[PDB]
Amino acid sequence: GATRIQIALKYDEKNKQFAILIIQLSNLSALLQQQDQKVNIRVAVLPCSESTTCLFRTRPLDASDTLVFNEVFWVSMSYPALHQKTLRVDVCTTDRSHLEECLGGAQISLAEVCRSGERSTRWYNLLS
Repeated sequence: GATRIQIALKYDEKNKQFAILIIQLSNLSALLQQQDQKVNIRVAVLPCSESTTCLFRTRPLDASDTLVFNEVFWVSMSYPALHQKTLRVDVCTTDRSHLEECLGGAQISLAEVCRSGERSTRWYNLLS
């Protein structure tokens, strides 16, 4: 009975880059009941020593119960660096006045992301 988000993670050891694929949102009606405005996913690889490279946001999309973003984000970083990180995701919306409000999110540990490159696809509940 919670809004869920599916995300795929992968680390490229040889090229030293981390890939974050924001796939889709499910049951968004649980948080955004007043469906009507734009929605986007705010993503952060914390701690982030520099906003330009470890803080992202997907493109805006009209609210819907099931929403597909299929947006990928990259971060050049070492494995030891990645291994200590936390991925923070939040679903936010903007009303006609340009006011933003984040309705819920989750903190995902990245300590299980494979240095060898295997891609992990999982669902996470976004709590309010």
